[PDB]
Amino acid sequence: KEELKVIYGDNVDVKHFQASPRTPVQQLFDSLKNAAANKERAAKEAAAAASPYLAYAVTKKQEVQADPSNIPFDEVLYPQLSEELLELELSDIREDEIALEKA
Amino acid sequence: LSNERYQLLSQWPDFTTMYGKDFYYRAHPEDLKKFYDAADEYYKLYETVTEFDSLSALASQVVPNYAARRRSTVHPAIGSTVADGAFTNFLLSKQ
Amino acid sequence: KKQATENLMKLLQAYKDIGDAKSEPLLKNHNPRTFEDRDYPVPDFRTQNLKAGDVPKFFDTVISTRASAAIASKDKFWAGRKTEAEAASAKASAAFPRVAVPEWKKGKTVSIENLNTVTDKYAAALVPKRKLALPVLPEGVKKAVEDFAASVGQAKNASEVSELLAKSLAEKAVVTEGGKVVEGFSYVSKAVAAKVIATRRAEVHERLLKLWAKRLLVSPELAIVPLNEFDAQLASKFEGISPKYQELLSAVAQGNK
Repeated sequence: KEELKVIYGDNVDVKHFQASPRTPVQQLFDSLKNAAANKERAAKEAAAAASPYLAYAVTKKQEVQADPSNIPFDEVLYPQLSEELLELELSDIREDEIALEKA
Repeated sequence: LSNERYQLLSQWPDFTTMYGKDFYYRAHPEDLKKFYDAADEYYKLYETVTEFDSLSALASQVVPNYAARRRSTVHPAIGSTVADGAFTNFLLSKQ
Repeated sequence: KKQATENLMKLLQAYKDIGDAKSEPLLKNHNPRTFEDRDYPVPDFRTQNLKAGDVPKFFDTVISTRASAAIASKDKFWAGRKTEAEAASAKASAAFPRVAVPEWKKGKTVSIENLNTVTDKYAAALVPKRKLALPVLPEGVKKAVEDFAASVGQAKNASEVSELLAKSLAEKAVVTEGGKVVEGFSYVSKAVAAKVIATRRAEVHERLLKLWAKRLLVSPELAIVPLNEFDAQLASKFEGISPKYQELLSAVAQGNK
């Protein structure tokens, strides 16, 4: 909910994004839904920064954090870790099905 | 002197090149907790060595004791070598 | 403190080295299910002389003792791995990059053309080492395709053909490691993995509903002992079963008359 209220407001209905999480193209399409306000807010922050060092730090951190390719997907970074993260639930579902096949 | 301490916080190894989850799960849990504590410790040391607005009130703690040593009843520039040499002259003269 | 942090980095590199010497899964050695003995002799509760409410505590001590043994075997593995990596971290390289701080001399100053270079070295480590090349639609192609639709005359579905270009570029998004495109890389998303989890949960749940459907079509009196209260009734002998539901399950089973 904390990493989702940045986009979809505070009353966010977490059950829809827990039942079916956002596909990468939907993460991209709601990054770009809020890109103009991010650009205007970052320009307003780098104007009102205390020093030109902080102004350059604001614009650099935003122009890294505005490119939607830089969203770290754990499945692209660590594929055989996300596969074990999938098998971590598929294994206990298989244990339940093993008990039901024994019954 | 804070530059001399900053220069050896400048040769600290980059722990941020070992934050990824391939380093998370290969490592023993207590060693990873020690590693994250070491990173937090470096951020503490670097945040306090670059507090250069503290050096003025640090210099104001060396000023009063030194300035009271120079309000000497003999001389502002007197020391132990000149006073011992003058005791050598005084004692080895005719009383 | 610098030497201890460098020894910790040599230790983490040795952990990754001797964990990828064995090519093992990442989560496997942190999962204490894999250190659990599933060929355990499984103590039968009918020999252990239990009264009515004494069987779930027996089940809890058996489960907790097997979980404690699994966690202790996991800890024994990690102590062995720590010894194997502390003995091979001493024979290592220790050629790490240094933390990017601004270069400040002894009596001189520091310039903004170097502080900016240091923040560039910071934000160049925010980009991931392998990333989806998710294409944002450039404006020069967006206006071009909108006017190309306007010359056909369908300029009021130019928004839909624009989002169709962006969606067709986003759905075939390829990955890049260092800007060089990775040849032959397939990734399973999080929405795909959660759909797989949801279908697997739904089919195992319909197997549970089928199980209890058969059991309540044959003997529907079983719906009067609740599921949490069932294990509290057992004992080691059959006559030691608590008589709370014996009379009720006997008299409900004889039908509605």
